[PDB]
Order: sequence, then C-alpha cells, then structure tokens
Amino acid sequence: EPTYDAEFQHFLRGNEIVLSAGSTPRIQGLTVEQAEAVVRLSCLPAFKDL
Repeated sequence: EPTYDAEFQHFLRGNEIVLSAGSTPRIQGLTVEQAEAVVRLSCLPAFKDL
C-alpha cells in the first residue's frame, strides 16, 4: 500500500489549509460550508475534477 500520508494529513488538518480571499466558488446543491470543503479538498490531485 502507498503511504497515504497526504490523504491522512488532509483528513487531520484539512480546515487549516489557507484559502485565497473568496477562493470558494458557488456549487449548486452545496451550502457555503460544503463548497469550502470541496474547494479545500480539491487541492489533492485525486479530487481535481471533483
């Protein structure tokens, strides 16, 4: 199995990722909190097209 260290680091300290001013776009069917979560977690290469 790979290290999965990037995935686990994101799982633990995901909210601590500093977003750019209003870097969170609006996604249909997703509250603003969910949109922020999607924006933060899209930094992972696996979730680029999320």
